[PDB]
Amino acid sequence: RNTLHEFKKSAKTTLTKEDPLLKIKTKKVNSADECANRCIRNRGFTFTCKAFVFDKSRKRCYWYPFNSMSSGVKKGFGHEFDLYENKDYIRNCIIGKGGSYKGTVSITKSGIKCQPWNSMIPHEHSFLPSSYRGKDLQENYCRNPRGEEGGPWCFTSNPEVRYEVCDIPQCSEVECMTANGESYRGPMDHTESGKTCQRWDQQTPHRHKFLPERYPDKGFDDNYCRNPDGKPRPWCYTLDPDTPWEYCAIKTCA
Repeated sequence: RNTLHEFKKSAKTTLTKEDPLLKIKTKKVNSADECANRCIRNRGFTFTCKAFVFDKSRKRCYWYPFNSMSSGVKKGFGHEFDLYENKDYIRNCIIGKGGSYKGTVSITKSGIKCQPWNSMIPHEHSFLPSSYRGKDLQENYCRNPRGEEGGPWCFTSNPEVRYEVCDIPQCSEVECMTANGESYRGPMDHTESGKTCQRWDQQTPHRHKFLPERYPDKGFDDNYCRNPDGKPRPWCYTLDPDTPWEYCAIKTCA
């Protein structure tokens, strides 16, 4: 299995609020991917895991309920640590239907302040968080708890408009490309047929010559679509063992 690709790596970094010790669940493991799975599946947690640090030497990983952007939390440094923040919480963009969007946009297309989900004012409604556990209906952030076609949306703070889609750019269009896209550096991580890009720093399921350390110019972070070798457009090794690689379909700057 695999979930490490769901995460945004920031090397030699770690996290800390400062609070009176505070519960920070920890456990020895073999790999970072092992931390990943536990994190996204939340098994044995009294809370939701947004990020986690892995200690490459001690081979321990620590699970956090917040991330580098959370309310008052300092970062740091550590030669032997790596921080892995879930992409669902930090991206400023959507893959397709936006079922997994957990960023912090709280404004509709037409620009209305969203109504908080813990509220029935102005609009009465069934989407209490209690019923949509793990869909993160917090504050008044746009969400898409049922994975429907409109993408993320929210109840509106205008009595007249009950709900409305939030205009969140698609990861394929936020940073746009140009020429053969050798300069593309945007955050798209899925291929044209919808397959999921394998992380450049990994050699599995596909072995490949592109070690990020040997290629400081190409932007081989995480699993983002890139074009190091001058194809007609950016591309990625996939997570399907049956397809070594595949083009990504990034929107051009028009």
